[PDB]
Amino acid sequence: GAMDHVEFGLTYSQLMTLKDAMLQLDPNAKTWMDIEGRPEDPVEIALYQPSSGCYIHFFREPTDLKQFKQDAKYSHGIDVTDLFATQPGLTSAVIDALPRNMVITCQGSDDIRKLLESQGRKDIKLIDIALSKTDSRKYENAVWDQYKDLCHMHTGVVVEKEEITPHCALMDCIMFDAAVSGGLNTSVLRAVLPRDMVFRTSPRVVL
RNA sequence: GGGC
RNA sequence: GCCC
Ligand SMILES: [Mn+2]
Ligand SMILES: [Zn+2]
Repeated sequence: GAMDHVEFGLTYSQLMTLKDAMLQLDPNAKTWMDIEGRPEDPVEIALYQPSSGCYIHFFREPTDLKQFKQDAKYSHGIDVTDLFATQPGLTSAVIDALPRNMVITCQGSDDIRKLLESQGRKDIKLIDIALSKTDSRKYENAVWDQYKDLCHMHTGVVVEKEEITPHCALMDCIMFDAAVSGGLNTSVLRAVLPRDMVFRTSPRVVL
């Protein structure tokens, strides 16, 4: 609305906690970013630094629910009911807190660039690895094998017709890095954001 | 050819 | 199916 004037989706307390958590990100380490959903209506966001194993991973409820269902069928297969408990404002807050002039690597930078441009972050530099589907997803199976427990959102059947493994923003980052590095390391990853920041947590009585 |  |  024209009479609605809200600066942040998050409280100062939570913005301060986000600021501190994001000190785990190295401003100069290789950093992957991927999203599921349209750049103007993202539903899953991931950033990944292989050098430390740190990742940022969170979700967002879509506005265009009709487009979402169509995108789910052909790409991400995310159940929309699973996106209810998400934190609003988190996409903007994370992006706003990214280091100035950060270099982010991605596969098909067009959508990532639009999202970042829409958040006023034209200072961020983007490296596009511009691989084929085949080359970019060489380690798809090995990544899912090792890290499936890190995302449970992709339960829908995704079609290409032929059925395919759903696209996860987090698994994508990890497998794209594996492709470029020419191998997948066995290593335990670390979530940068606290769980209660990403999802609504826990009532002992209804009403 | 990419992306969802 | 929609986007570049
Ligand atoms: Mn992508
Ligand atoms: Zn996922």
